[PDB]
Parts: sequence; structure tokens; C-alpha cells
Amino acid sequence: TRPNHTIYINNLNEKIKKDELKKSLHAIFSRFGQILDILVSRSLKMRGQAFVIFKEVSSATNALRSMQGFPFYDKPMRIQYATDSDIIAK
RNA sequence: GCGCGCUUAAUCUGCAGAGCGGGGGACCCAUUGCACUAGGGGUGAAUCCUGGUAGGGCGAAAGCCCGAAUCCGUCAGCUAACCUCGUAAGCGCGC
Ligand SMILES: Nc1ncnc2c1ncn2[C@@H]1O[C@@H]2COP(=O)(O)O[C@H]3[C@@H](O)[C@H](n4cnc5c(N)ncnc54)O[C@@H]3COP(=O)(O)O[C@H]2[C@H]1O
Ligand SMILES: Nc1ncnc2c1ncn2[C@@H]1O[C@@H]2COP(=O)(O)O[C@H]3[C@@H](O)[C@H](n4cnc5c(N)ncnc54)O[C@@H]3COP(=O)(O)O[C@H]2[C@H]1O
Ligand SMILES: [K+]
Ligand SMILES: [Mg+2]
Ligand SMILES: [Mg+2]
Ligand SMILES: [Mg+2]
Ligand SMILES: [Mg+2]
Ligand SMILES: [Mg+2]
Repeated sequence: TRPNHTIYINNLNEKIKKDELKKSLHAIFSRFGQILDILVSRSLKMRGQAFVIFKEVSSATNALRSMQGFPFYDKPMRIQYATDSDIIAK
């Protein structure tokens, strides 16, 4: 719940492949600001989740506030704030 | 060495078939998971608590024992089709 450069999204449709999911997430979130990276994994623990890392925290906050609850692949996205991502911390 | 047996998927036929087993792997169902570095998982009865113990083997029974080892490599839920490998080894009696 603490503001971060990286936003954490879950409740995502697990049938959607990594490439397509990342492409769609970039498509939707790039309008809020420059995206540093998008981490997606389909492992047992990490599936249904994604990490969108923004260049600016303001972008992260606006994206989160704006896309909170968005119908994405027939499921409402659940968005919270990320610890800092390795790319940012470094 | 051979004849019965025993744990085990570990046995038969002339490296390969048959038989017996292990793992991956859709739809369906279940899973809401804070990652970018031991974690997660598989064979087996062999797991846990600080000698006990879950769980297993022989035995009609009472009783006697095991309660090991090791591997995949950061990854594996269920799962037809399908893809794959294993068929090592350790003993008890007799001649
Ligand atoms: N899969 C398993 N799960 C749990 N526990 C297991 C197990 N396999 C074996 N055990 C236990 O550990 C001991 C190991 O015996 P092993 O098979 O080396 O050696 C055995 C066996 O090779 C042989 N044996 C046992 N019963 C036999 C029988 N009825 N006929 C012929 N030979 C027998 O003589 C030895 C006597 O063993 P014993 O039964 O006193 O003790 C056995 C058994 O109690
Ligand atoms: N789903 C999974 N998740 C995580 N790790 C997994 C896994 N599946 C397999 N592994 C591990 O990786 C190896 C893969 O070889 P595979 O299981 O084909 O090779 C196995 C298997 O094909 C066969 N096997 C194992 N247990 C068997 C059994 N009970 N009956 C018949 N064959 C068996 O012999 C080999 C034994 O070697 P081992 O099991 O040490 O070697 C296994 C195991 O250590
Ligand atoms: K088991
Ligand atoms: Mg062969
Ligand atoms: Mg099994
Ligand atoms: Mg599976
Ligand atoms: Mg038996
Ligand atoms: Mg899977």
C-alpha cells in the first residue's frame, strides 16, 4: 500500500501467454508514462500476476488510480503498490 | 554357481521386443500467489519431535525388524491424446 516505482497487478487471466500479456499491459500502461519494464511469469507461484515498473512514481500512482478495477481479459485487474524493483534500487 | 524364497517397478524372450513401473503433459476442476534469486519439486515406507515417531517389511499368530539413500536444477497442481525414461541393487534359507 506504500507508493512505489513498481505497481503490482494480480487477478490476471492465466490462459494468456507471457508475450501477449506483456504486450497488452504495455499497450495499456504506456499512456500513463514511460515504462521501465514489465515482469511476467507463468510459474505456479507467480502466475496470474505481473509487475509494471514505471520510470516515474507519479506515473505509477496515476496508472494505479486510473486502471484500478479494469476489465482485462474478462477479469477485473487488482492493482496495488510493489519493495522497490532491482532496476530502481540499483 | 544352483533350488526355493524376501524387500523393490526391478520379471521373462532372442542391445532390442513383451510384461511391470516412474515423470512430463490440454479442455474440466482447483490455485489470488510481492517477484526480478537456498526457493519449489520427483523416486521411496523412510516423515517428523528431541531416543522416540508418522509411515512401512517378514510372520497363521505372538513377536523380530526398516524408519536409508539420492536425484531434477530455479522449473513441474489435476489431466485423455501424446512425449518420455526405469527394469540397478541388498539379503534369508538348502545342496
Ligand atoms: N520395503 C520395506 N519397508 C519397510 N521395512 C522393510 C522393507 N524391506 C525390508 N524391511 C525391513 O528391514 C529389514 C531388511 O531386510 P532385508 O530385505 O535386507 O533382508 C531380509 C530378507 O532379504 C530375508 N527375508 C525376510 N523374510 C523372508 C522370507 N519370508 N523368505 C525368505 N527370505 C526372507 O531375510 C532378511 C530378514 O529381514 P527382516 O524381515 O528381519 O528385516 C527386514 C525388514 O523387517
Ligand atoms: N516431476 C518432477 N519434479 C522434480 N523432479 C523430477 C520430476 N520428475 C523427475 N524428476 C527428477 O529428475 C529425474 C528425471 O528422470 P526420470 O524421472 O525420467 O527418470 C527416473 C524414472 O524414469 C525412473 N523411475 C524412477 N522411479 C521409478 C519407479 N518407481 N518405477 C519405475 N521407474 C522409475 O528411473 C529414473 C530414476 O531417476 P531419478 O528419479 O533419480 O531422476 C529423476 C528425478 O530425480
Ligand atoms: K511417496
Ligand atoms: Mg534396454
Ligand atoms: Mg507419485
Ligand atoms: Mg502435471
Ligand atoms: Mg509381499
Ligand atoms: Mg503447468
